[PDB]
Amino acid sequence: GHMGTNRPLVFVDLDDTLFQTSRKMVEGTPRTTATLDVHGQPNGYMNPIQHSFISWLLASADVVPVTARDVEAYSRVKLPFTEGAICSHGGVMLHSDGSLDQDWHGQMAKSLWAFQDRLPALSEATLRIGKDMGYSLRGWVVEEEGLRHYVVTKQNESDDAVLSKVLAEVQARGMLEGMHIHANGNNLAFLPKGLAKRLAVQEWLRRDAKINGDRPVLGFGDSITDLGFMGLCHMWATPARSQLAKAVEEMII
Amino acid sequence: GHMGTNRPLVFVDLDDTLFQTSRKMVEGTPRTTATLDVHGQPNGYMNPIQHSFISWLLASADVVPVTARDVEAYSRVKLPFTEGAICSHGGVMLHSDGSLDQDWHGQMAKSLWAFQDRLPALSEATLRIGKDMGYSLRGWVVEEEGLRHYVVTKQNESDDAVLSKVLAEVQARGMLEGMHIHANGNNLAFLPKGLAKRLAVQEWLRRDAKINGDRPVLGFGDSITDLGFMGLCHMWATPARSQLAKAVEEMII
Ligand SMILES: [Mg+2]
Ligand SMILES: [Mg+2]
Repeated sequence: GHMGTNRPLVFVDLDDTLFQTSRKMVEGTPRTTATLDVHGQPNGYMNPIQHSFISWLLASADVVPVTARDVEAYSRVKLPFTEGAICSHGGVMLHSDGSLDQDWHGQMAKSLWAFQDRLPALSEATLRIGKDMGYSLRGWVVEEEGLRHYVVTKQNESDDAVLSKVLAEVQARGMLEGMHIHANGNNLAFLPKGLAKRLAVQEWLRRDAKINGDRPVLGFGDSITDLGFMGLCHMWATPARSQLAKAVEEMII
Repeated sequence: GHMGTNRPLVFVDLDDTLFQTSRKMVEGTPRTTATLDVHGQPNGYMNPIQHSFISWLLASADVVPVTARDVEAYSRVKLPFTEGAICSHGGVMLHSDGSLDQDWHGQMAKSLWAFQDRLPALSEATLRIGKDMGYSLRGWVVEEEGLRHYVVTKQNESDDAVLSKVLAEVQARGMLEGMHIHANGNNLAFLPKGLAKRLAVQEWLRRDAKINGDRPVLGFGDSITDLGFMGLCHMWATPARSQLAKAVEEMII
């Protein structure tokens, strides 16, 4: 029979699904502010269709962000999400009021303690292996309170093909066993096995089913690696020009 | 500025996206009737998630079916669509009250007159070429009012790989120039160039923009060939276990 709410539960990626930076839009086109930079100034935008879409979705369903952003960067997202969030590539769950989920934090600490020294070492080596190769990079360890989660690397060349080079080398040098990778645009991330959007979405659904039983689940994402959590949904969706959609277009023809 | 409605326009495939036959569901599982056969008895069903999903979508957005079903077969779909429909693989547009769109019918007649004899000939040959390789098939020409639209072929072996064989031969014998194909499950269709869900959806959007300007457009489909019309949308979506989703899963790994 029916229990709890029967409205859809919608897991949404953030960057390049709901909004994007100025450099990824055509100059001069209408837009509204979706994110702020660390200096408090706008740095991510929605075009009019994007704003209409997320407003409709927020009003029509229970919308849960599923994002690589850490808690601080998620707090600079200026959208009125009301149901909590999954942050830091699945390393963090936030309650609706923004407080940290202590249970998941405990489970994550368990999965990631074997990695706590390797992650700073791997970021150091990558940034050095990058200068060695000759690129002007940057990178850091994403961490949430002491617990270190994953490694991210970006380039300042305006050439995202730089990151594919490095990824090819670190793979050869075998610095990535027991881990998985995310590469989209100017972002290359190295993630421990037990850190994934999929695992957090899996847990979110387990908790939801105790309250609301089986209700429609929809997943929205733009990256190929978003297919991990999207495959847990009844239906999944992608923007027409996303990394994922472009890959699908090449597969059919 | 704003004009008309700003609710999403959602183009939805029907068979295997919103519902399916009994043979495609697990025996005994809960279900509700979505379609009737020609004898008036139920023959397509929604599981509880599917029913919750389409009810939500119909209440939340302007939903337009985009279907291979001809007008008679669409009339056996027992869902309360209120905005009209695209039928017969894009060959037919219906107004909200179910009456035929005369303009599109005129444009289709124009595109398909060079095919009016070839389609019965191609169906005849395919059904004969099928008995020769010895499969027990069946097929016919889909037509609405005299104007012939496309050729469909099915098999009674319970072996959908039979149709891939025939398709390989008719392609070799070159009976399909100037045409395109749809193959999913126990269905193989040969379509003239100017007959496509994409063309009708393209026209539907052109008309909508004169009334409602630019509003979010979402496309839902399960077949690889549904990517034609889905690529005209701002976002597209698919059931997690569709032909399309299965192809995407093989492309990534
Ligand atoms: Mg993203
Ligand atoms: Mg279908």
